[PDB]
Amino acid sequence: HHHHHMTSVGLIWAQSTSGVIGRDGGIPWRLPEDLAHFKRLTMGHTVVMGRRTWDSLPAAHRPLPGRRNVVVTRQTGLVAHGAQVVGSLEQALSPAATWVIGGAQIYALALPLANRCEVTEVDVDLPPEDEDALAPVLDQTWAGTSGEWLVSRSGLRYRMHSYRRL
Ligand SMILES: NC(=O)c1ccc[n+]([C@@H]2O[C@H](COP(=O)([O-])OP(=O)(O)OC[C@H]3O[C@@H](n4cnc5c(N)ncnc54)[C@H](OP(=O)(O)O)[C@@H]3O)[C@@H](O)[C@H]2O)c1
Ligand SMILES: CCc1nc(N)nc(N)c1OCC1CN(c2ccccc2N2CCC(C(=O)O)CC2)C1
Repeated sequence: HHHHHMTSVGLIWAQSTSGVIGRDGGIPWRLPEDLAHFKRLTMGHTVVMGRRTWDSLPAAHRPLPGRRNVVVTRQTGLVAHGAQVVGSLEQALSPAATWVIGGAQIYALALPLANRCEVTEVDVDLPPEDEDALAPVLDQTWAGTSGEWLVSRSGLRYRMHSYRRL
C-alpha cells in the first residue's frame, strides 16, 4: 500500500548483524556515527514512533529536537511531554517525507506502506534473546544497495543499506 499516499514514507533503523534492534527497553549498542546519520536523514521532517520507543528515549532527547514527533498509541495521551499523539499509523501519516523511527511494532504497521528503508547494520555479536525486538524482514518487493564497511571511533564496524520499493 505504498501508493495509498502521496508523501514518501521511509523506515529507518539500526540493527545488529543478527537482526536485533532492541533489548531491555533500549538499544543494546552505542554507535555515535549511526546517531549522526539518523539525525542528518530525519532533521526537519516528521518522525513517527511507537509509544514504547517514545518512553525509551532519555529525557534529554525527548522530543527529538527539530522534528515533529508523532507517537502512535492506543492511550488517550501521554505523561511525557512533547509528542503529538495519534491512534493509528494512518492518522500519523496524513496530512503530510515522513520517517518511521521504530520500534518493531510500528515498523510492522508501516512496512506495507513504506517506499524506502534506511538500515544501519552494526557488526556487534548479539545472539538474539527471548524478548528482543528484531528487525523487519524485507521481501521481494524491495531493491537495495549497500555502502562499504566503516569503522567507528569506538571500534565497531558498521555500514548502511538503502532499500527502495521496486
Ligand atoms: N535499533 C533501532 O533502530 C530502534 C529504533 C527504535 C526503537 N528501538 C527499540 O525497539 C524497542 C521498542 O519497540 P516495540 O516494538 O517494543 O514498541 P514500539 O513499536 O516502539 O511501541 C509499541 C506501542 O505502540 C503502540 N501501538 C502498537 N500498535 C498500535 C496500533 N495498531 N495502534 C495504535 N497504537 C499501537 C502501543 O502503545 P500503547 O501501549 O501506548 O497503546 C504499543 O505498546 C525498544 O527496545 C527500542 O529501544 C530500536
Ligand atoms: C540512533 C538510533 C537509531 N538509529 C537509526 N539508524 N534508526 C533509528 N530509528 C534509531 O532510533 C532513533 C531513536 C531511538 N533514539 C535514541 C535512543 C537511545 C539514545 C539516543 C537516541 N537518540 C536521541 C535523539 C537523537 C537525534 O537528535 O536524532 C538520535 C539518538 C532516537
